[PDB]
Amino acid sequence: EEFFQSLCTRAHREDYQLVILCDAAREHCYIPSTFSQYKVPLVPQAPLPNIQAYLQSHYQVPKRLLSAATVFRDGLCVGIVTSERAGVGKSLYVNTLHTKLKAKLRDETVPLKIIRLTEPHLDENQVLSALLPFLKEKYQKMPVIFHIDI
Amino acid sequence: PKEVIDMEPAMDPVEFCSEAFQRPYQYLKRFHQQQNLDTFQYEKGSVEGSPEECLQHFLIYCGLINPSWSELRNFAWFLNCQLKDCEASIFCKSAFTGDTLRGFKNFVVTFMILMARDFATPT
Ligand SMILES: Nc1ncnc2c1ncn2[C@@H]1O[C@H](COP(=O)(O)OP(=O)(O)OP(=O)(O)O)[C@@H](O)[C@H]1O
Ligand SMILES: [Mg+2]
Repeated sequence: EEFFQSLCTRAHREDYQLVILCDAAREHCYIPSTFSQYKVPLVPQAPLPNIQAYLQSHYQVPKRLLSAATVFRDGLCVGIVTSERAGVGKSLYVNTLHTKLKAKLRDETVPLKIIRLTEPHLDENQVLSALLPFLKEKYQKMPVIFHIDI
Repeated sequence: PKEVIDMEPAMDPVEFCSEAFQRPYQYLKRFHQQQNLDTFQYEKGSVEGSPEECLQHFLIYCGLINPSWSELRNFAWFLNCQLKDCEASIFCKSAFTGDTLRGFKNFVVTFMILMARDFATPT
């Protein structure tokens, strides 16, 4: 708060778009209380298939790019393989996309990195430490599938 | 598999061409209808079956109502090890040389259904 006050005292662009989002049922704390005069009472929401089409339109990898996404649903670069009850088809499905990436784009040697996340209160430093020795190499910019397993 | 057999194949075909699904299906296909089991099976290749039909046999002979795929995989691999032990032993050979031993493999596959109900079936 005092740093935002310092920046609005010193010098700043007066066309700035600062948006804050807080949990509404946790209002007795500091920051949503001391910014309460700038309360916007509309809470902007888009519908569900619009959000799906927006994310899928940006996840759509274009052609002639040499992506691993071409064995997923025509180049979508991100998938989530979920199920209601556990132990049905998920990791074998990921393995079938990996062997399909072995079939197309011949002389495969393609990595299937598996990242098993098994600890409560998820730690992003684990995933970062598993990914740092991998694509900081420039010879693995050939298409790799990564399989994060929460 | 029960929820994609009424709505939607579903089983991975690299498992269908595997030995471990094909040998139990090559016995259960001849076992469903009451054919004679005297002639030799598993000639190391896939017979004319479908993923739908072998999925249907595994759903109807595993015992439990709504299985996951892990349980059908365990049921089929258990039957694989037992029928492989039946093919490695000389009781089928002594059945071929004696000609009064036959009909014992119906007993064999039925009693593995009971033991498999003990091992690979809660609820
Ligand atoms: N469609 C299928 N047909 C035949 N076997 C299958 C099929 N899907 C999975 N299996 C078998 O089930 C076992 C485990 O499958 P898999 O690893 O894909 O499950 P999962 O959904 O990822 O499991 P979990 O939720 O426990 O992590 C393997 O032996 C695999 O061969
Ligand atoms: Mg899995």
